[PDB]
Amino acid sequence: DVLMTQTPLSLPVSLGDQASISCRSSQSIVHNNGNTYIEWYLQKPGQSPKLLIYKVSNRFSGVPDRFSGSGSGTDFTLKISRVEAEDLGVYYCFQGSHVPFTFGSGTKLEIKRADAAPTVSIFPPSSEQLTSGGASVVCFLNNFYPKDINVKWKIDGSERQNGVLNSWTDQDSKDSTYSMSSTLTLTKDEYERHNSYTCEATHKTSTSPIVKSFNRNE
Amino acid sequence: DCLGMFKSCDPENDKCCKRLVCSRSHRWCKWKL
Amino acid sequence: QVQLQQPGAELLRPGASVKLSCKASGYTFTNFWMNWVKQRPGQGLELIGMIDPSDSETHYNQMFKDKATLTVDKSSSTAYMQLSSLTSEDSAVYYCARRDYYGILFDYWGQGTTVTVSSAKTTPPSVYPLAPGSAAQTNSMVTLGCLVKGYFPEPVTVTWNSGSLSSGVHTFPAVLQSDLYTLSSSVTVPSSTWPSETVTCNVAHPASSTKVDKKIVPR
Repeated sequence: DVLMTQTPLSLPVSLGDQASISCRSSQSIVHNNGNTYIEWYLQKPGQSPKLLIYKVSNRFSGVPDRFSGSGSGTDFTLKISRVEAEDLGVYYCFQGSHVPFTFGSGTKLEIKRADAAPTVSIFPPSSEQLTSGGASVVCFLNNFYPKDINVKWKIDGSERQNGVLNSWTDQDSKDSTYSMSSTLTLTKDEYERHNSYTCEATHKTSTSPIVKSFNRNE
Repeated sequence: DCLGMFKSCDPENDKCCKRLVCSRSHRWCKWKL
Repeated sequence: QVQLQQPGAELLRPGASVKLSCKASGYTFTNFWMNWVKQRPGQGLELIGMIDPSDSETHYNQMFKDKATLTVDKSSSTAYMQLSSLTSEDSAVYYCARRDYYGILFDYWGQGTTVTVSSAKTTPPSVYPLAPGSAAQTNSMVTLGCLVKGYFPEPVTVTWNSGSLSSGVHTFPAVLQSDLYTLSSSVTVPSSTWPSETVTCNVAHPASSTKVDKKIVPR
């Protein structure tokens, strides 16, 4: 089958700047009928792909001048000028000339923006969870940039390595930030052996970590 | 002159002869079902 | 309106087979090519194959030639894709997509069926409201949360105030551990609005036919 390779695999771009994505085929995409069936699709997380461009350079209804498709034979390019926050997602080229039709590998467009420190919030276990015998302490680290971050748990001043689960959101489509949730789960018995619980967030925005802490039974 | 069976065609501007239709998979003239 | 209807999610056991359905409406079913696409987590789209519902002409992508089988039922306007001997490599979202009348683009998509291949047992979630710690710092804004713990399989849906609160929400992707998922959701509202105006976490877990609402109550 025809191979469709995209370069780069991921593309960080500042707002207003231009993004250029290359699509190379293993065989000419010119059909025997003389047409070239190259399409570009955009997929956002949790959604089906949506069409941007067909037959190399035709924009689908409502797709603005700033999405431009070009190229011929084995080499095609999608240019997105004046990038907007909402343009983030994975862009796929596709060839519909040679059966079986094939998708490109995808290029993830990511937005570059100003650095932002996390807004950090710590939550003691719910009384309802404790009744059932469990104790999760939750830390939210919200709306920061860049994506890289360190979270550390401390219990009565001692680093706690075990029982932590972390999760990261996809980049925000409106403000281009990232968020993270860190959950430390203990047994109620273990939870009751200590007093001070601390979430520490270390992020390039400051040399000092952001520290949120509570004392059990306050 | 109209296009006969298995000749390359364009489904958007289909010049296949009467009783034929341009295949969407192959883009050659095939029998119209 | 052209619509392709796919079930949201299915849990299957390793070694079983599955026949995925894509129910077409709002157009002449036999006059447009139907396509199936696989997508593994964080990976690309892979075309599986396509089928012409008029005569069941099929074309398979090489990776799926022996693995997938495409059929149609004209009487119900439904397209099917059968996979056999399922393994964890088959866990993915499977989309159906319509080719436009002229064969030049995909114009309409199903919403995708997420297949999970696993031996793990279906388990309902425990939902815990997260109110701020007593003597948490007072700012112009306050953050509240919901912890959804110990469920299987995915998905759960979380809303706040039945959808009325959406802009200040972060619902985090679920993480699997010892065959149970956990996720959390945060919502940030003006401090002057809480607790005077109520905030409620709404959690739905279709696989266990469970819905839970928890108002966030001050500690």
